[PDB]
Amino acid sequence: QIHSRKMNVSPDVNYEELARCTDDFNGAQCKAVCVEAGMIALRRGATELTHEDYMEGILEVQAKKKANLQYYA
Amino acid sequence: NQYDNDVTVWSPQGRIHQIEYAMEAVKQGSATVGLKSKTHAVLVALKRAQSELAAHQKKILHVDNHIGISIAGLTADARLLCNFMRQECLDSRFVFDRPLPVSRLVSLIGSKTQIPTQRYGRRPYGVGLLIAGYDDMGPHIFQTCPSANYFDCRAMSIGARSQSARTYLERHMSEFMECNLNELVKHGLRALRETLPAEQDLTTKNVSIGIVGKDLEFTIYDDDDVSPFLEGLEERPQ
Amino acid sequence: RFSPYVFNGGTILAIAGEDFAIVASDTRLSEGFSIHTRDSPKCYKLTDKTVIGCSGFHGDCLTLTKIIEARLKMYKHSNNKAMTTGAIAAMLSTILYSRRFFPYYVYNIIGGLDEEGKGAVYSFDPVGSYQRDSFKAGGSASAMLQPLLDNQVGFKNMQNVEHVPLSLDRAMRLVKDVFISAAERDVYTGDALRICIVTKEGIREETVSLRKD
Amino acid sequence: SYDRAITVFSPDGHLFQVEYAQEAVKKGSTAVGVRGRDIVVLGVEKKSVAKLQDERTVRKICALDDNVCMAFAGLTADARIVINRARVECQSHRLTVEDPVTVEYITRYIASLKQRYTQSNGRRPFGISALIVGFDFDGTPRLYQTDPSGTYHAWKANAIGRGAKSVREFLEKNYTDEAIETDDLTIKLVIKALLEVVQSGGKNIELAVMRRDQSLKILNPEEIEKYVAEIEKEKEENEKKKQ
Amino acid sequence: DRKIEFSLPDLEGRTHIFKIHARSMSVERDIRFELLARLCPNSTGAEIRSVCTEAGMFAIRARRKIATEKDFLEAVNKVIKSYAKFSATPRYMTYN
Amino acid sequence: TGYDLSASTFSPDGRVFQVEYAMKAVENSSTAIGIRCKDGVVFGVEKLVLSKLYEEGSNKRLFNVDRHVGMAVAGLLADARSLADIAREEASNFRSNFGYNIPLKHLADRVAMYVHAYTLYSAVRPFGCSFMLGSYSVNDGAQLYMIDPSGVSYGYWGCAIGKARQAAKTEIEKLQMKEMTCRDIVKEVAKIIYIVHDEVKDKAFELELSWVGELTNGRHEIVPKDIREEAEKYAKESLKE
Amino acid sequence: AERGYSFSLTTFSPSGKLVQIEYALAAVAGGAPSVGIKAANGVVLATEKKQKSILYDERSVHKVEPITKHIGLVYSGMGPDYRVLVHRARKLAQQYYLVYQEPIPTAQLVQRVASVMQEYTQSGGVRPFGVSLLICGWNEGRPYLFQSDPSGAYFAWKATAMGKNYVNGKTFLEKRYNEDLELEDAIHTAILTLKESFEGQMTEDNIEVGICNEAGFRRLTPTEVKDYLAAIA
Amino acid sequence: PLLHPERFVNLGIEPPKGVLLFGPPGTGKTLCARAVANRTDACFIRVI
Amino acid sequence: YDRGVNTFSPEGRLFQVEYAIEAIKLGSTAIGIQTSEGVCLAVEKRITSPLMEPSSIEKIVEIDAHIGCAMSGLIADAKTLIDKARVETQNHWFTYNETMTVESVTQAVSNLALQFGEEDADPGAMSRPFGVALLFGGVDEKGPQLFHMDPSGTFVQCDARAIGSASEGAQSSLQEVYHKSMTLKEAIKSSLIILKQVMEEKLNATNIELATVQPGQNFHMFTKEELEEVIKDI
Ligand SMILES: Nc1ncnc2c1ncn2[C@@H]1O[C@H](COP(=O)(O)OP(=O)(O)OP(=O)(O)O)[C@@H](O)[C@H]1O
Ligand SMILES: [Mg+2]
Repeated sequence: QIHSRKMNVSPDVNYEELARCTDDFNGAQCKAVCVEAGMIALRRGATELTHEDYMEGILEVQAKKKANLQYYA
Repeated sequence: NQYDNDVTVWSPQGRIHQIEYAMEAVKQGSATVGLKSKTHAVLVALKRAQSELAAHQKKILHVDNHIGISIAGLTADARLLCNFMRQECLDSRFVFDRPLPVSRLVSLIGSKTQIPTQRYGRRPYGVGLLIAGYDDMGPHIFQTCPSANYFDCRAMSIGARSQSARTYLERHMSEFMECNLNELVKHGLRALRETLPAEQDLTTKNVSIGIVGKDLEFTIYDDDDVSPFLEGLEERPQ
Repeated sequence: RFSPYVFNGGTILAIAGEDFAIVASDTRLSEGFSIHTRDSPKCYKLTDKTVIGCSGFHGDCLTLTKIIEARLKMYKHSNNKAMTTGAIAAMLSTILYSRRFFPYYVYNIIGGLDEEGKGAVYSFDPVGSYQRDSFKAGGSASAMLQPLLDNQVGFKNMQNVEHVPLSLDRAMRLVKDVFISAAERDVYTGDALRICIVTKEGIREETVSLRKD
Repeated sequence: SYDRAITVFSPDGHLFQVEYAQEAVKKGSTAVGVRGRDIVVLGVEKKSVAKLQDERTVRKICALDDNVCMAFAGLTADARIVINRARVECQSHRLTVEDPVTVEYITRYIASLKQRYTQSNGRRPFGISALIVGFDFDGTPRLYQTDPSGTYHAWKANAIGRGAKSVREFLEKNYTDEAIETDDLTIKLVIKALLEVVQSGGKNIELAVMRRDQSLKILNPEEIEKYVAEIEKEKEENEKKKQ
Repeated sequence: DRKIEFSLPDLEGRTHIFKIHARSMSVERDIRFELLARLCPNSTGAEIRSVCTEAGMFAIRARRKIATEKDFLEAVNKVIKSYAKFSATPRYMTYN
Repeated sequence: TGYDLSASTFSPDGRVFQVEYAMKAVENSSTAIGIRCKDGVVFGVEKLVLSKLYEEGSNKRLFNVDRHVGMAVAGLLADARSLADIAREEASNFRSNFGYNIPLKHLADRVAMYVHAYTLYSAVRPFGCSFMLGSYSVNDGAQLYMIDPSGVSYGYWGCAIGKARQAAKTEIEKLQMKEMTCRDIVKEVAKIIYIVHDEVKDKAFELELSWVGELTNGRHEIVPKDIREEAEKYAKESLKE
Repeated sequence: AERGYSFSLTTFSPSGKLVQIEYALAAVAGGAPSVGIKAANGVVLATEKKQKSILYDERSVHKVEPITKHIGLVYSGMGPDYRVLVHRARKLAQQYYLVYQEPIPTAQLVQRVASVMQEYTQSGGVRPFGVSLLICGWNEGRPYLFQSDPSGAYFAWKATAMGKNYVNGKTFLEKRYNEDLELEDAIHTAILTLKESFEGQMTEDNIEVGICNEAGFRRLTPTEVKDYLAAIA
Repeated sequence: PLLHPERFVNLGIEPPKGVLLFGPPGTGKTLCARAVANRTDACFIRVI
Repeated sequence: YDRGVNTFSPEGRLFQVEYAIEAIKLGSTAIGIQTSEGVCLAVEKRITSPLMEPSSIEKIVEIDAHIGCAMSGLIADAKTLIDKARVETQNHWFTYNETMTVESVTQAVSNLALQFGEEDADPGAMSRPFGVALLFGGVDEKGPQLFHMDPSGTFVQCDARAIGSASEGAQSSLQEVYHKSMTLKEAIKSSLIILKQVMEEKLNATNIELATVQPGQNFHMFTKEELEEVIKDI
């Protein structure tokens, strides 16, 4: 919520949830999330951050290899 | 990076990596919700298909006539822990002539998944359970982890993008105690509909519902037994 | 010194109609010369269209019921259906044979509807062999009852008679008679009588009263 | 004891132990095998003799059974452990089934003994390849070839071990039905194939034939020198098609 | 801030990369580049550069002026099977 | 370097590092305090609620190891439930062969000695779990022991375990306790918990309490609901003031 | 608890050496000097006793043990590994004596004790033993002196040294050993060749001597050694 | 961000600085950088 | 650099099992199409010489007279599975006396899929996962069904699957040519068209195996004669 203020975010966003979504994150990674959300809103072609952008930023700034066999649920 | 190759090593920070990881096997699995009332417990699971020509893998596994589970993780491990529970509930019929009460069943899974997180070169079971049972204490839900902990819940969700459900369930946790049976399943679906992408919806070919109640031995619904619950369902607008 | 069996009497009987399966047994559980209890059916419903009748040493009836009633569930989880009568009969044979060197002491009469929708009855010995029959009695009065079914249901040693199938009405009143006639001459038959009719609509149970002597 | 996992999957999707055992075959000796209609000839190149060794203990063509013989190329040590278990199997089968082993069946058991060793704890793979050769209960000829993996195919002709890629290139063009029409033409096909990968003439090729319902004869060195004279005689009467 | 993984290409990629390197050399009419990609397992982009070189080589070694369908299957055999004996990708792939 | 990959490796310093780390996994758990008085023992766990989704008062950290022996744990909870079964199993083999409730001095030395066997080999991992055994008898009084990962047991008059181990040991040193009836202690325990807890590092908490002493006739229960409320009211008042 | 390792720790190196045995022989060469001298009617086993204060009680341990009525040991190297081999030897001797009713010959006992030490260079999860045993014995009319090495080998000697400065002592013995000695020097000459490697003053409680004649092996009482230490006997 | 710095400041964000390329040898970590090296048309300073 | 056989990737799934999947992409191609008329299994032999007998290659094996199978991957590792399948189906016939549902057999084979374990087992357990994917096609009381079973133990029913070194390519051409209303003669002809593109050599009567399993028949492998007749039509 401290690095969002610089930009336009919808009232949709729910910081309570995102915080619980991330884990083991540093101040440096939380910072990076907002950076990445804004970067996903730049590609999509909008000017607001929705709750969905932050969700895909977390997936991005979170270290995660390209595991395309994750279909054994 | 050397503290990740066994369950046997602790990390300087005071964790164990191999147990942390195993739990990422659960977040790869397919969303699933579980909530209760005071007369019914319900397991609503979002099945998944890995192709266009292919059926969907079963998320809800029948255990006994008052216990269901919903897996999420390696399926080969989920049927290794399901055969052990089926075997624990046939041990109780056969010795005590009663149903094994769920609280004492989840305590055996707890004793058997603890073991291989402390022996060399064995791994944790890469599967998380939701255990919906009903005995002489009303309904229960139990979430099991690969760490070997477990919890008594009033309404839990695991799998992928489960966090989106957990919030929906945490705003409505007050309303659940007063629902009739059909009203409850509506909640579960509306919670499970928040775990999808925004582009698709719940159909009859990728939803699985499991109901256990006071007078109703645990059943499972698929395909066209699920239609009496999607029909009537609210529309989810963006 | 120690004798691991005792003979607890009990008489079991079963007729396979053409869309119905009777399985009927007295309830007197007796040991030696005392009468332990007067009610204790020898009939356990297994599926929705399968009754089994155990009679003999009552310590083994209880075990052999819980074993079948378990390997019945176990089967259902792996195959996602219930077992047919035709299968239980085969399975029970193996179980029995598993203990070929300290055997069960249980005479088993399975009766239910196989797949087509017809009466089927299977008769076991103690060590586990079975054929399919149209009626078998077993147990203590097995030698009282077997000739009155060979005659009424089998028409054996008769001539110039009809052979119109067995009516659900002529069966039950047939059973009720042969048991009233075995309670006169056999000392292990009496008190009550569970008749289990097994149609395609479930399983009814009818209770009739025999002589308590 | 010593419960370790020797063979695990690569990340590339191989098994490096069963691929390394493939090299212990390539450092072996050439052996070929052609099947006729009444005769099957497998020859192993190099007796390995140094004018001091006996030719009775360096043999690489053993006989599992009476209608079944086997040549190998790899680690002589391992091969003797397989051959033994094979000979046991060949008698265990005469006890329980009256007929003698067929040649498929004693192979499927040599292969299945080698596959289990690349998927059990403690063990390295068997580092041998094999030509199992024989006649069935119907006089039919058969030629099977195994390898460390524990797979097996039949062949019409085949070579294993060192220099086997070259010898397979010679048998593609020369194995027809203008050859192997007689017992004399089938032995000459094998020798003519090992002469391409032996650098010391014919006095270095041990060669064993099996003939229909009779037992394995190893051709003494005199008969092989006679056949090598007919080969070299035939490359000077190909000078009637160059003139 | 952003970590980009360069995993080994898949089937679809390979097919693409053969076109990027072979289009420049003379090839007979009908080369199944999609079959040279089924025929590659998990290959580096730089393994496929090498294949195309050798398909060119056999054409040069034999004095023909055009690489054929055979020349690839042969040069794809040489460069992958043999040389894969001592590849980086197997071992170096866990540190990745 | 390579002195932490095994429990079977002393370091040059002189100390097994794998046991050190285990003990630090305890320090990152919520706090549990024990305090023995002259006619009973009272237990206190600072159980955090991490969501509103977990059912209330469930998945406890207060086991019954025997019909007169509490066990309050801290640290990695999975390994705790494992010990609580090894202990039940010992305190059954002891009633079997010797025919009388096992004495807590011995049940402790036997559960420590079992934890210790797990710091010797490389084939196993030392338990991440410190825990207190309380007990009351009329032939031995109250006794309170505390075990840890090392495999050490020590008699105590009070102690604490977990992330506020330091702040809570103060509150008990500033407390007379060899003179108070059981009934008066429970008020103290609640008050101590409330002090040592941070709601600026955690959300909220549920206060778990256990008798075992003269009140209950040598059994071990959980404090009845009414007395638990009274101890929470008297604890908010000492934070107001 | 555990299972145990299964894989040998003694392994060949590119040289063709078993590095572990090479090292365990260097432990042997740190140990207290020991000499052995076959006489012509007895064997003498003398050894530099260990101590490093006046607090130790120099009669509570013994570096010269009896294995049988007709056998003896001293050792050079690690003291714990010596109590293990002395104890597997005494049992070997008792199985042999239980089957043949006859005291185990000394050639036999060394050949078996050696095969125990050979088992620990090819067993799972162990290190070789850290000692060299010098086994005397007097059977069948003769005396015998052997020496087994942590390798497992064993060599009959007519006189030898082990432990610290065992290259200086094998030379010193090479000259001073002329067969047909009486039993009483081997003692004298033995004690001398301990002195060629010992710094300080020898006393009756500072070395240990054991003889081994037809009458049977026996440790020499402290009094007895004090007399041979007239440096003239 | 170097060709069109106007669209990142109008939204009100700040694009990210560094980028780590990693992969098995010979998968275009350098190639993909030889690429950006010329097309970028902005000062390019590579250290080995 | 070495780890266990049972290590989780920090990503989230088992190192070995993720690897054993790659061993499939080296194997031949198999295509199974499920119809109302029956199941067909088509798998290319992939002979490597002209000297090999194109007949001692078996990549379709009978499990019982109503449950076919097709292997792709390391055909050596299938030998252990196939034989457990048979002895499974027979034991189920020796006790319950009746055929076995196709699904149940594939479940009983998949319980071995995760069973390696360097230690804490027998001196006889597997050390490494199986390197092989299967296509059990059979006909029982649910009519025809076709299951796909990979080295992860995850089996699932398919209407039409392709595996092997043309899983990607063929799977996409099945989605365009499959539909509920087929007969068995349409499918056998449909698959061999897909199987003719993804092979490397020309499609002979010696380069495939066909099998079918139909309600009114047994498992029935097509011989070299009958194959000539359906390649004539293409
Ligand atoms: N995706 C690709 N497209 C086209 N060519 C590629 C690709 N990947 C690799 N190559 C080829 O591989 C060659 C070398 O690749 P490059 O050197 O960039 O790999 P790298 O990641 O830098 O490896 P290294 O770690 O050895 O430096 C290039 O010249 C190029 O032809
Ligand atoms: Mg580079």
